[PDB]
Order: sequence, then structure tokens, then C-alpha cells
Amino acid sequence: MSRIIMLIPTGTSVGLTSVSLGVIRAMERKGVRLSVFKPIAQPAAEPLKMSYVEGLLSSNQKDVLMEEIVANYHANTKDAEVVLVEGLVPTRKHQFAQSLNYEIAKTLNAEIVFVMSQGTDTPEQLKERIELTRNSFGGAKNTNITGVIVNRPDLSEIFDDSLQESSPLPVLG
Ligand SMILES: [Zn+2]
Ligand SMILES: [Zn+2]
Ligand SMILES: [Zn+2]
Repeated sequence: MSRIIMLIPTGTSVGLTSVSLGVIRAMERKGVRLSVFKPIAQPAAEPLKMSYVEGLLSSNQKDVLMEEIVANYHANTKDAEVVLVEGLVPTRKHQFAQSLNYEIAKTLNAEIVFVMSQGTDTPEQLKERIELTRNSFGGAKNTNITGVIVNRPDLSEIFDDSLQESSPLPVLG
């Protein structure tokens, strides 16, 4: 209602749950009504099963899929003031994962926040992946790209955990 933020988890273990848990706690302390919406499960409405999503995509019913996601979004965010949307991890088996992430963010008019893990990267290698990730969601054109997490309420209030100088995106938390 007041702020829709979609977390794009760009890694098989980037601590997406830790980020969401921190947002739940920050909002509860401020009395802000928060809904965490996970449109699709990653193997008033549960996350859609991946096999159901694949069946709708297989049968050329992507429109039906998006309608169901939008309907579930509304059933799950009634009277929410902040909505945190949990996106899909791009895994080996699913070539539709990142296109579905973009389509969901676009349809929900969500601000996009990428959740990364440093892993083995050097600082500059991580920043290269951050810039690559931003360009793949529209780059400088897409005004909804909001920031990156590496591990109307202000983002500092939403992502309070309490490379930010040279990062391609503002680093949150
Ligand atoms: Zn409390
Ligand atoms: Zn699958
Ligand atoms: Zn339709």
C-alpha cells in the first residue's frame, strides 16, 4: 500500500530469510503493518508450487499464472502498509526464473532490492556481478531498482541491521 519492495535473491544461499526476518522485526517495533509475500515456492494463499507454475507456463498460460499471482498478492496483503516480496533464486533447472522475477516486479510495481552473497569474489568481482544484475533488470532506465544487500518508511528503517562508497547500487542495511 505505502511501499512495495521485492527482494531478488541472486544466489543459492544469500541469507534471504535473514533479510526478511530483520524486516519483520524492524516493522513490528515501529507498529507498521507488514506482509511478506512469496509468490512462488522454491523447491489466505500459499506460495504457488513450482510444478503448478511450470504446468501453466508449459500450457501457454502465463497470463493465468500472473493473474493468480496478482490475486494472491491482494489476498495476502490486505491492510498491509509495507509489502516485502520474496523473489526466485535463479537455479540451473529453470530458464524462466529471472524473467518471472522481472515480470512479477513489473506487475506489482515493486521497488527492486538485490540480495547478494560475497562468497569467493574479490570486492571488484562482487561489484561486477552487482552491475551485471542491475543491467539485467533494466539498468539505469528501470527507476524501480532501489539497492543491494550484501551478506512511506525509509529504507534505513525497513532494512536496519543495527563497499557502500563505490557500489553500483546503494548498499542497504
Ligand atoms: Zn513487540
Ligand atoms: Zn522445476
Ligand atoms: Zn489475464
